Amino acid sequence: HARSTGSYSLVTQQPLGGKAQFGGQRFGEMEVWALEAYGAAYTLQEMLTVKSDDVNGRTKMYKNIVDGNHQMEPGMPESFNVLLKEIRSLGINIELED
Amino acid sequence: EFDAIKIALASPDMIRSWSFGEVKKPETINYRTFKPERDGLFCARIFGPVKDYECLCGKYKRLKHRGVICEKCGVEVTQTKVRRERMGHIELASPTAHIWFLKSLPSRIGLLLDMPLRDIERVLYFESYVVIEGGMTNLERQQILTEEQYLDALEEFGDEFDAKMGAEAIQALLKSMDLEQECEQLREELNETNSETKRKKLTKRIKLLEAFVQSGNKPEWMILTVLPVLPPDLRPLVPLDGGRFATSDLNDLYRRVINRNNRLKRLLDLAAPDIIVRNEKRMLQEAVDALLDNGRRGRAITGSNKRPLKSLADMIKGKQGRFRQNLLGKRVDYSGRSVITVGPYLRLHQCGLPKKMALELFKPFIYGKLELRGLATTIKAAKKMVEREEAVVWDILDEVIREHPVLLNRAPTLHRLGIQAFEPVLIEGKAIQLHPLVCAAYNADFDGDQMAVHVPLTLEAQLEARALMMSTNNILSPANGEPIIVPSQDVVLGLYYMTRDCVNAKGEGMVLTGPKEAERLYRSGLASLHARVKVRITEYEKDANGELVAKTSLKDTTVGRAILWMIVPKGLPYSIVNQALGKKAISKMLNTCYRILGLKPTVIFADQIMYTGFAYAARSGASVGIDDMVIPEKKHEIISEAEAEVAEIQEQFQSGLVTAGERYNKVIDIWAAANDRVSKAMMDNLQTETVINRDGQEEKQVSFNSIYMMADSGARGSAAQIRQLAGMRGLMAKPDGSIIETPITANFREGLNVLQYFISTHGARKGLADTALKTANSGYLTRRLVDVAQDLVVTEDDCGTHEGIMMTPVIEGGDVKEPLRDRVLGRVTAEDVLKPGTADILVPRNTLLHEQWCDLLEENSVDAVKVRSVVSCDTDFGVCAHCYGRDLARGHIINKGEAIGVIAAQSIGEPGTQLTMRTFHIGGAASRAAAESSIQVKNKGSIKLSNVKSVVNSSGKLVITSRNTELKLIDEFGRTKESYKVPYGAVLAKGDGEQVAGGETVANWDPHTMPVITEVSGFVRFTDMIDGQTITRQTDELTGLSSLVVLDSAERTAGGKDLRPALKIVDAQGNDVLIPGTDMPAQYFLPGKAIVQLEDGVQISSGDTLARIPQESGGTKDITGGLPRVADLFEARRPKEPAILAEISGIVSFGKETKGKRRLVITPVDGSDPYEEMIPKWRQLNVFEGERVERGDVISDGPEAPHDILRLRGVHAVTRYIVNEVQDVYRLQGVKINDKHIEVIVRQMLRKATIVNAGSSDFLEGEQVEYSRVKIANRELEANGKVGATYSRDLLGITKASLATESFISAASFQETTRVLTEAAVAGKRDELRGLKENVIVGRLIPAGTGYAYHQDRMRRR
Amino acid sequence: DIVLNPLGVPSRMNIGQILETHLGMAAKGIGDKINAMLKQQQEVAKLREF
Amino acid sequence: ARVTVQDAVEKIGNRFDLVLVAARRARQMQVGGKDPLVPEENDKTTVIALREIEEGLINNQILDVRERQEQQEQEAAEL
Amino acid sequence: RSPGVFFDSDKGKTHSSGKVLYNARIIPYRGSWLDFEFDPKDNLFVRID
RNA sequence: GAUGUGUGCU
DNA sequence: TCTGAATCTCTTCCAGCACACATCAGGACGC
DNA sequence: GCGTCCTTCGGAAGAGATTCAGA
Ligand SMILES: [Mg+2]
Ligand SMILES: [Zn+2]
Ligand SMILES: [Zn+2]
Repeated sequence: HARSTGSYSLVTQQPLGGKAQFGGQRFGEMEVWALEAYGAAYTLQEMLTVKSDDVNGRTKMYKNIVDGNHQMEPGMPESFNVLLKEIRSLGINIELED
Repeated sequence: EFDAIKIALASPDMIRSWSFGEVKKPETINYRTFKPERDGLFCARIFGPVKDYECLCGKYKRLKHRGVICEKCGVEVTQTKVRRERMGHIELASPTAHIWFLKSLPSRIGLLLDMPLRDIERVLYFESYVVIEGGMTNLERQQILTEEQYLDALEEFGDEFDAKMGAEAIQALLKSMDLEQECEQLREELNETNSETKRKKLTKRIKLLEAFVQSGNKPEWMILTVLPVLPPDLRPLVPLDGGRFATSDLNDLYRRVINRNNRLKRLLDLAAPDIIVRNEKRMLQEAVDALLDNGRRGRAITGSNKRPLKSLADMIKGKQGRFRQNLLGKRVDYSGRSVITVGPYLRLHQCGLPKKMALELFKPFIYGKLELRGLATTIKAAKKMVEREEAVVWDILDEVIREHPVLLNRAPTLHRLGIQAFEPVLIEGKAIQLHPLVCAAYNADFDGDQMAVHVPLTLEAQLEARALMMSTNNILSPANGEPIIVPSQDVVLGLYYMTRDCVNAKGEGMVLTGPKEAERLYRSGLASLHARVKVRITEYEKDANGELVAKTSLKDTTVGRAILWMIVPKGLPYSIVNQALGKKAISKMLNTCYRILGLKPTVIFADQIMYTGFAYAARSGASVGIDDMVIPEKKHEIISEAEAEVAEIQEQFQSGLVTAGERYNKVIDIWAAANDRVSKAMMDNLQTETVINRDGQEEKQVSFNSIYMMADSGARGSAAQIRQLAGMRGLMAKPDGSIIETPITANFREGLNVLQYFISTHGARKGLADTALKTANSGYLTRRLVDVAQDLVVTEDDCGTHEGIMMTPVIEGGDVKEPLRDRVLGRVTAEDVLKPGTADILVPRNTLLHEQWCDLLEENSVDAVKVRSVVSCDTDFGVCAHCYGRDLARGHIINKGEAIGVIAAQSIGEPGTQLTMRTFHIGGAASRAAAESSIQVKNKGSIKLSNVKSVVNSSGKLVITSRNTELKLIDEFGRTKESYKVPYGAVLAKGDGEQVAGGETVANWDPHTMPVITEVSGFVRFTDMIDGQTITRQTDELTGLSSLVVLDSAERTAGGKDLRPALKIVDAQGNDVLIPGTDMPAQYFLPGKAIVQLEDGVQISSGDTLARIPQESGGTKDITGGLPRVADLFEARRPKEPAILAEISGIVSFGKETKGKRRLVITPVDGSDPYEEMIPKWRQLNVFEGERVERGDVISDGPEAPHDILRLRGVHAVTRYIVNEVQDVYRLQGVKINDKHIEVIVRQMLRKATIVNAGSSDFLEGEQVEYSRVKIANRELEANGKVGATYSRDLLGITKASLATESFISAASFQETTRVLTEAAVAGKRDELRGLKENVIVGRLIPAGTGYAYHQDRMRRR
Repeated sequence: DIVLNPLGVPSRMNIGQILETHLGMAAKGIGDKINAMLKQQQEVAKLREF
Repeated sequence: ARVTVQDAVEKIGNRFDLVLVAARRARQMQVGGKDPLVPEENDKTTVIALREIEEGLINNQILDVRERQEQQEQEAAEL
Repeated sequence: RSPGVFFDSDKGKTHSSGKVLYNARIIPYRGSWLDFEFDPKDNLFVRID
């Protein structure tokens, strides 16, 4: 199986999972500690934003890759905004300071 | 953008500010033309447009009308992705209590209103009343009234006083309460009171009040007035095949809440009867509780077929929530997955990507170059060209895949070597060829496992893969400095068959002119590969300052070793291939090649070694037949001896010599001894069975048997597995851990019985159940080790400290398990070590001592080097490079900005997981020891006995009556060379300070049945032991002898629980004898399950056995049974019977007698003497009325709790204790872990420090605040004339030390999300995004590696 | 037709595969002898005897 | 034409600042029109950047001073 | 498990004192359980469902 | 999308 | 008869990745 | 066929609530 930029999930804008569906392999929690141990911070950042939950940077990176330029402009993962909204749906107020 | 994340309670005004509307109808999409309802859970007016830039009614359809609000249906035209950013709200008819602040312990409402949880729970659910504003009557402000009491108070006190039930009354209580007045009243009461429980409760309530008053939170905000709703795009309704809709849980809960709210609102307008409206309010409360956190109340409501639907908390907490499933680990694009094959033609920096997989991974990269070269003009033309797979696409793929490394990751990524970067080599196929050297690192065989490919996109990612994650730069394990790309199981067989000799050849006496001549003779067939010839070899040496000086000689070698010498790089001595190379030998060869030459020669050497191992293993035909498993001719004689011994054991047991718990142990011991004797016999029959002529008469040599070859070479096998083929299989182990009573007396070359196979199946199923059912509690260990040490990185270069722990070789029962070199290699020392040419320094203070310095230290034979440790570092928020040591993955000091706390956690956490997933490779063998009974000193020297309280024997010898004694052997020089732990009640054939010949017994004892031997003589009286009550007694009337077994706490009666059975030694005249030197009578207690073969009132001698205690210590002793101990050490669990230590030094004496438990008073010579300790009657005391003790000395005996050690013997003692215990547990299994990682974990366990006195600082009296903040405040105050604050270090387990951190995001994402978020919301905490998990969750660069410089720039920018 | 790895046999004690290999070798040897006796048409007596 | 970058790490002894320096140089060589200082052998920009690092004639100081010089030259060309 | 009465043990880890309790479960093929069990103070407590 | 079952490698 | 010690009771945790299949989604009653 | 609707059962550990006992 292989997967480039394809179909993404609905609630959290992440790539789908599976082979029947065109889905990307899960870079799980235990695989993130492996990139933290090396000190690979740009690789991890592109792993969890640029080809993941982040939406605008995901398309900007695709255009850059088919533009001759291998550079990322990451934003914020969508699943973190989902987490903030789900906390705010309780009686809890969570927000990002300035 | 942002720099902090603040969490707090949400006021109803703020909830209304969030909301863009008010959902007031329980109607989703109408199961029709897919449009939202009027004001339901989905609404274009409230939340947002369903379609992008299109009005719902059909009036505005384009971007030319952007921003306007329609009039027909009132929905503003905007981007449709605003349906996941605009929340709503529900105006509840009645107030409703938040379940998180009610049923999470401790209840915030409970200890804010000072009421028990039961009373407020009955008030909220309309089962009792609460007296608000009691007034001029006999009712208090928090009294609980039932229905009858409420009616009575209404009939006889029908004044303006009112008492309500439900959440409205609780909200009135919270709003009508003053916080500052209550806080000062509580402070007054706390200062007045003296009981510790009342003090703790009052200070907990004071802390809650201070957290409420300091933050902007209010008590009345914990009762919900308006309930916000999640945006619809975060709870979507996906239409299935047909007219139905998906079963959403949040929508169902919202519909229930809206139904209840609308029903209550309707009933509030028609003036319904009181019981009906109260029941409806209770139903609304239950619906809101089920929406917020379903299942925390009595019964979780279920949607369909009895399964509880997930609430707003079940999708934020747990393993399947937005924290561990979508934020700490995500699915990624540019990724692939396929099985793996060998492809041994590769190099260490190469892998094989299938030609049809790299085209789909590097697809945008192919698009870019196709548009650049002009073969396409748009993106669709290039997309179709790639889809068609034209002849020009493959050349573009070759051009874009040239130097673009990809990441190969196997499914369990235990350590950091599970992700590595390879330069792809396009192959035709569908399997990812993986280099055979990295299979050990991946722990990946080729029996059907798959690996995932990941494509680094950016230039920074490609350079991180090429410079950090490259498989070329991963030749050393990060846990220990041993090489990790080690040839395994075929290259070692090739190099062992090559570098070997037999005493004959095609040509043996010939003398050659070089290795090329040897290769030419082997290839031409004129000389065997195992000749013994003399080759002329020019070896180089860099003994100078990097100059290779040749030294040509004529050495007695073989042809195979000479052929192998052609690949050894220049600079290495010839005395590394001139031997029979196994796996350890060539692992050492690669290690010394890396330590001498560098990285590039080591990688080229590894590739050449793999090639020449595969070639010469192919050229040998090292098969395996059925005649290669040679059965020894004397196995059944050893079987007969052991079965006769077992028959004698049975006859002794049935007579009554031993019980049923000792027959088990002795039969296990005798069968394990017989199994080892059979294994030794078959190994001796295998290893040397090669009688071959020397060209004259017969001669002996090491065997060429294939089984023995691949067992001795270390290729694949050991003594156990090979023993089970030709010796005897032995005895199995059950899943519970118990060893099977009966052994199997057949091997896997003969058959097995229909019954022996059934017996073996117990161990076989144990081995397979252990992995799949108990690697969970070892993956849990590494997860909560990572989550406690994630935020530890190297932030400095040198803190400038002279402190540090002491390093000595560990000899704790045998020979040198780890010499000083292994424990001190690559760690910066703390003081100038003094050789035994004393008053002269050997090494400087701050030198990172490498292999040359270790050789220098071992030359002078040093025994103790004070080395700098992580736990003793003085840096704040991180460690320095010198206090950590060597990277252990490269041969230099650790770089600034390296996540060492994650490398430490992985290194500790995955020998356990890996070895508990590999427990079945030995099948189900018991793998237990033989229960060694005697001490045979092998070396020559004197003896030194430590902490011994011994007395005389009836034969005059010495008998040990001390628990923690150690028999250590000191040679003629004065250094310790051997050490042994002798047990209680063990006789001594020799004493202290006398030279012992090498190879004779010194201490003998029984491995089981520990005695209770005395020290004085006289008659013994059966004190406090009567038949039936405290002892089970059975009498042989023929002999008239009684053998009573004192029962344990289980079968002993409740009335006789305070009865303590013991043996008072008495003289002839009824007087109590005295322990020599003391005045305490010789009273000796007897624990449970103890048998006594003596009668009441029998004369004894000094130092003889009065009673026996069986040990029943039976276990398979794998890494599965043996790793709850590491979890206990890291979680700092107090043992059952803690050893009593001395809190304060001074003279020890007793005062008052029998306060239920004994009283001991310690009085120093100069200072204050306020200390008294309550010692229970359980354990005796090793100190007496007139001795001198120091803090940390043991008043009693038992396992030391790792908190008394911290608070008495200091930080160094507790960290050394934890390191030694964990290292012993791991070393029992052969695991090799450097102690830097355990020291890092201990340091992460040591971050809290309770204040003792406030001083001039701003801290409180007994607050638990982080030690780094205390050190910063004290160092800042001591700069001025102010006095600092005295503290006390605390030790928390890896769970508590991670759940009690300053960042609520890490704690919430680790465990107990509801409990962490509730406390964070109440206290109004503000996260600073300081760790690694926080930046991973947020979506930034970790402040660990290449992002460390960027984070330093950002931090110093503001 | 197939070349396996010897070292898979000692580590995991599946010695039954080696005995199966030897017994299959014997079976195919018997089949080869029958095929040799049958390829050149011999009388039924020799086939029955073998 | 690159396998191991140990020599480049010896040139810039951090192995973490080396990644940033090589990334900056490769970005200058890929997006910007700056030609490589060493003869390219059909290698990608990252490999050429690493080769310039390990050949000695580039580092963070050299890149910063050259960037400042070219920026001041552009400033002088403003007229 | 077949329907009937089974006298289990609950041996050991209960009450943290080593005292082995004793319980009897009456499992029907269809119906409610009738669990009897012992107390650490030697009392007989029935427990339905 | 979630459940339920089976399965592969650790 | 007040306050530590013990016991009782409630709570939260129990590895990773992947593949295949089916089934659900209101089903009762009014129309 | 359209369509509005309103069981019980593991197991170790930890915290916080009772409850004992003992001076
Ligand atoms: Mg495998
Ligand atoms: Zn409209
Ligand atoms: Zn330091």
